[PDB]
Amino acid sequence: IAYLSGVEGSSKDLSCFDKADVEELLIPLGTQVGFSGTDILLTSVWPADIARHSHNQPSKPQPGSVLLSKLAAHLKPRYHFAGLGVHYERQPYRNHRVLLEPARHTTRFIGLAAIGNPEKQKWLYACNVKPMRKMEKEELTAQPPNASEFPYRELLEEIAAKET
Amino acid sequence: GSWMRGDGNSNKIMKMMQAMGYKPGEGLGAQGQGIVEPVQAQLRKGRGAVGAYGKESTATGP
Amino acid sequence: ASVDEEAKLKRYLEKQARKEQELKEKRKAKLEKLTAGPAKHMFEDQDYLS
Amino acid sequence: TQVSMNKGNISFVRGAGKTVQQN
Amino acid sequence: KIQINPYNNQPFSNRYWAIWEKRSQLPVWEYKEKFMELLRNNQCITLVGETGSGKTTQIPQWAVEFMKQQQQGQPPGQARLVACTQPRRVAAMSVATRVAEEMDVVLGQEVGYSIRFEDCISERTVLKYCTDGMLLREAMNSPLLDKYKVLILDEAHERTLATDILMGLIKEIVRNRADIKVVIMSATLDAGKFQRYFEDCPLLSVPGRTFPVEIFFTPNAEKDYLEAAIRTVIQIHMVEEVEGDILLFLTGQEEIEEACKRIDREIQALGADAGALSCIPLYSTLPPAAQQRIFEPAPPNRPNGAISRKCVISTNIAETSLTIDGVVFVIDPGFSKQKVYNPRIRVESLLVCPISKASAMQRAGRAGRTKPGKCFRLYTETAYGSEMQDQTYPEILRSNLGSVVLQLKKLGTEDLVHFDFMDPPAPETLMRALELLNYLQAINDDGELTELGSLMAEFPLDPQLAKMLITSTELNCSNEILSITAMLSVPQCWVRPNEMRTEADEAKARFAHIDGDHLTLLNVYHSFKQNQEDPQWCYDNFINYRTMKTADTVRTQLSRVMDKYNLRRVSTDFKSRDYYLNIRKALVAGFFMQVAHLERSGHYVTVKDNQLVNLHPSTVLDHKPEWALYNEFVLTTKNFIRTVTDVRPEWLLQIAPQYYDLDNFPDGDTKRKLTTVMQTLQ
Repeated sequence: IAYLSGVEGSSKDLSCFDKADVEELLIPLGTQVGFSGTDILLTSVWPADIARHSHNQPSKPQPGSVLLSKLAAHLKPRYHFAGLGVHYERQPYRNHRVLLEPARHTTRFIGLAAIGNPEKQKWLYACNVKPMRKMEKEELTAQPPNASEFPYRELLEEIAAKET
Repeated sequence: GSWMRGDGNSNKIMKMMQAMGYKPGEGLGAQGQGIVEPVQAQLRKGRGAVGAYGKESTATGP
Repeated sequence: ASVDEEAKLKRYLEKQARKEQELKEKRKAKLEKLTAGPAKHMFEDQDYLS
Repeated sequence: TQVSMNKGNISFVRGAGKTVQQN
Repeated sequence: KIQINPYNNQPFSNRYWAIWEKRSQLPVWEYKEKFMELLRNNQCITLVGETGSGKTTQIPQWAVEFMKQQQQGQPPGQARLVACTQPRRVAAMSVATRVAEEMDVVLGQEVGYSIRFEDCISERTVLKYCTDGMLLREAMNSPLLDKYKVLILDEAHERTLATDILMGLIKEIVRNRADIKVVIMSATLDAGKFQRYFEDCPLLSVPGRTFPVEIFFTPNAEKDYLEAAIRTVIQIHMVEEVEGDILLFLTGQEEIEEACKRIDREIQALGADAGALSCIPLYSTLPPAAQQRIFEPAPPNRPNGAISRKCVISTNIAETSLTIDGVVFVIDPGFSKQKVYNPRIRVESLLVCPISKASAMQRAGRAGRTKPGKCFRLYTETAYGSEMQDQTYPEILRSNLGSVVLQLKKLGTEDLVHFDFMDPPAPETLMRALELLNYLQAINDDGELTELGSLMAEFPLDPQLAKMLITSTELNCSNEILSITAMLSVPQCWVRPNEMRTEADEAKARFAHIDGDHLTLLNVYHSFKQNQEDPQWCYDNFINYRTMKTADTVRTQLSRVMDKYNLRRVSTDFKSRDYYLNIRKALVAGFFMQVAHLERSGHYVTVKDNQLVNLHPSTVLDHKPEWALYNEFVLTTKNFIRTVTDVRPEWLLQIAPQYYDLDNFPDGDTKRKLTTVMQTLQ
């Protein structure tokens, strides 16, 4: 698993993360036990807007983290649990353009609610995982039906244009 | 315009739109909501898809 | 001149690039055109037809 | 080859999906 | 629990309960109680609901109960019906068969259909499916639709000439017969223009698709769409891991037969690794056996796991009413051929034109019937919003109104210039229509239907043809002319698979009569009769077996029509000198306006309108006749006059006296030729 705690910010407080934090989280790009990437991702805040190209929309027009998009944007994680603000099962998304390049494993993002939220029940998500050290491509990557295009594809090109 | 008038019979055919009472230049329909240039159609330039022949489509009314 | 020669060289190379599919097609186009041979004549001798 | 680009229509402002099959 | 079937007094059969469960899960079902209230409260309703929303099957059934409840506690009064129109014959049948199951009664008995050439009613029928033209065919005898209580004009989006006429008269009916309910259904989301038109009638929106669909665009605008479409097909075949067939929309046979060939080339290059792709053309004039392929299932795929797929390449026939199962990839280049009839020059066109904001949806909506799916449009999203118009024109803003004006005159519309069309025809077209009818003696100069005209309306034909056929009975050639009528009222019977063009054209030559395409069709019809109507003989000679069996049906119907008005079927003796002479004269009686002459420049110009035309290369003529009678002025790559016929100019002056009256003519070559002939005849 990979994890980054806190809210995107420039302060050296334990409650905030910044570009440098995401970068040194991102640091192990070589194949450390063959390592391509993680099964699960735990963050507080939402990325820069999951709602783009989503087959449903979340109940609130949430803004969210440009940076954590970047960390997903190569982590390509099987799952992304995001705290704060609202429940939301976003339906899946692919990790490439379609038709241009071979299939690769799809993420699903899952927003959770607060305990005692004014709607009650949904805040707890009960689920299986199975790992990318024992799963294989003919099970790991076969595009599960509801798959959408990559939500940060557009913004990566925009955010790259200044920053990288 | 009936760019078609001459003929001894040409003139009756308007005069039926005058006996059923047109108001020339105007708008076939009922309240009156007509078109008044019949729908026209030109050669596409070839095969570029829905745009790079420069806004020259043959449709003129939803 | 450096701008013009860079463009001209590029356009020389781009015409030379994939100089085979066009040539093989244009050879193919010519070949099939000749072999198709007789088009219908549809003569006009209307006074004979009268 | 051809460059894909998306533009999809929204279904609903809603809150569930794949998880029963994802589980 | 034993419920009794109210229609036949039976217990509802064991099958019904199972079906009942599934139909309860159709989206429209929740609205059932809600619909009845509206129907009880209002005279007109507009209803809208996407495909798969169950409208067509549930709504007419709910109409039936509402009729019954209105008979409960009244005496059993005069038998009244609920009508449901359906734009296409295949749809009117496929609905009824399902709906005769759902109501657990025998088809044709309480639940029926009434399409062309087949009536499935009985005196116990309450709910009648009919094609749109048949509800137009009934009104012409009974203007207030007297048998009907609840009408239901389905699939309004298709805006067919039958439907546009109906709507106006039916709103006229909504005056007068102030007891009859109308429920206009549309399957497209359309911008409530229906809601206005019918006096702000209540609009009911019902959602209900089966699966969601993904939409895609190219970011740049490719300049050669067929190269793109072909390239797109290959790309999908190689990269998509989901099983499914590709449905590519092209413009027509010149392309769907090219696209098959070129896609076969690249799959023969990709060799053993790639799965087998099977390319199936599909256009409306393929013979039955070639159509039937689309039902074929895919290979079992290659052993390496490469997905084999079927690629159906099709005109807009795959957009509506034809339901191709198994499609999960739609490639939409965004074009269709659209007829547009230019009333100034009588040029009927067939150009490649951009589809509409609706049509784009309907093409995409093919995906998402069996599982979620993807639609790839070869145009850019900005292109979509700003060049494609929002809905494609109705039929009425596009076609010749001869057939329609005569129908409206028979229905007792005198006031055509105030007729309440939802989207009125162009002023210039109607002026051709009245002018067409006025030469033909259909209408007198004060515009009343003349005796000859009223008979012309009775034939399921175009006005020109009806004038031919009637006039053929006084020339002693009606049995021969009846067939040349029948063949021209069905979609053309020549088959030409481009893999076999030379052999198929050789078959066409063997039929060919010397004097043109109209005698060539009579030769074709006779040859079909001589061979006991054996399907095989149709095949090897490249004649659609659908067209001829449709054609022979049309002929039988027209015979029945002739008998009811005492038009004797006759023939000239085959031994006589007059036999092939009397045939050509009858043609000239009725297509006398649509005649060309061969100017000294080597081109034809059409009589009076000086429009420059060429013999359409399909003609079995081997000569340019000096005066050419033609049935269809076509724009494709050039103006082409199709179905060309040699006529002799003496016939033109004798048989069609009004139009070729010399004193009116535009001064030019046409006049110069005609003048000399009249002096010669005198």
